[PDB]
Amino acid sequence: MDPETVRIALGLEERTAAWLTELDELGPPAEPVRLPRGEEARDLLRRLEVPELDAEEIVAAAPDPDRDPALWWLLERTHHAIVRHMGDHRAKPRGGPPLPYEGGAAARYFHVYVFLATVPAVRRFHAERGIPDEVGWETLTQLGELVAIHRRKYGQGGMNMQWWTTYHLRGILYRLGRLQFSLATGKDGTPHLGLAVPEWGGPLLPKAYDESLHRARPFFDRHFPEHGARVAWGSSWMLDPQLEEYLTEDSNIIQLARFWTLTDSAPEPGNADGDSSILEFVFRYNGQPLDELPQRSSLERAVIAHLKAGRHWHMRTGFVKLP
Ligand SMILES: CCCCCCCCCC(=O)SCCNC(=O)CCNC(=O)[C@H](O)C(C)(C)COP(=O)(O)OP(=O)(O)OC[C@H]1O[C@@H](n2cnc3c(N)ncnc32)[C@H](O)[C@@H]1OP(=O)(O)O
Repeated sequence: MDPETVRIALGLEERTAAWLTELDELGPPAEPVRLPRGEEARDLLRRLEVPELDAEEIVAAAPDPDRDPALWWLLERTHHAIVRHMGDHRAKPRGGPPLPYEGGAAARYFHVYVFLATVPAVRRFHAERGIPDEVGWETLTQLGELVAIHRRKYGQGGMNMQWWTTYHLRGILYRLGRLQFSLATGKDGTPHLGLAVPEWGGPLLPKAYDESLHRARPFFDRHFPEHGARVAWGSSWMLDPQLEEYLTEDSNIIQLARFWTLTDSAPEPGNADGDSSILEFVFRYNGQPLDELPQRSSLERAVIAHLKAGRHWHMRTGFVKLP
């Protein structure tokens, strides 16, 4: 197939042409793409904590190279475009575009098939790096979380956070308890660990947070000794000191943010670039009228009150030294 024919068949916008040309030149992977099917697929989906409803739909809709040639062409090359950067955190996280939902369940779940086809490659990388199986699996379970999030956010099955799953699938991100850590480098090339907080797993309890922080250096120094990070960095809505106006002392965010050293400038009050982040993480916002959003928690109340007041939320950046 030719990349223009693929683009047109799948309903992809003209701006995706450059990506598809790149994928055309890259070509099919040396290891042919294999999707698990039937109970094999159900077993893997369940290991990845994908909800039963979604898993059943994913297995039912799995595409076929003969009936779905354009989608299959893209599946092979998208998988290839990820595994070519296995272990490489310097590569940008390019998972490819979302497919228009006019292509049905195969299109909606496209990046889930990408993830399933890539599990064997990343598990091999985990083994080569000596990563314990339980860490490898715990890391990959965010697929189920992100599937679940799609359904909450939009109302039908899907997974449109494929940019983020490139980290898991390249073996550059690991969940070590409540927190995730990714191999990362600053602009001057200095190694650090990027810290992230997956939604599933309950509140960010101080004891769970501290336990994750204690695991970070031992884990990376054992399996990625060439990296040598001494610091964790984070950029997040939850590092915004404005939260202190609204959250109480019993808030986990308030207690733990006090350990962080913020390194960006106090943002301009009128800068609205951080509103979308907090609305995504608190509400999985999809453009609904602000006063239709729930108001059951202190944070839900805070986000809306602050925005109603004409004020803005800002992503802030900081670090903590690794124990
Ligand atoms: C702060 C130290 C760490 C700094 C790390 C910065 C780098 C992080 C880079 C990233 O990963 S940005 C994305 C971060 N991840 C998310 O936002 C995932 C979705 N969010 C969550 O699941 C929770 O917000 C989280 C587990 C992170 C924290 O929940 P907690 O319950 O521990 O937070 P906290 O104790 O401060 O909550 C105060 C109140 O807000 C409520 N709340 C917290 N998160 C909420 C939420 N996401 N949606 C609705 N309510 C929420 C919480 O229930 C409680 O309600 P009440 O006061 O009414 O009892």
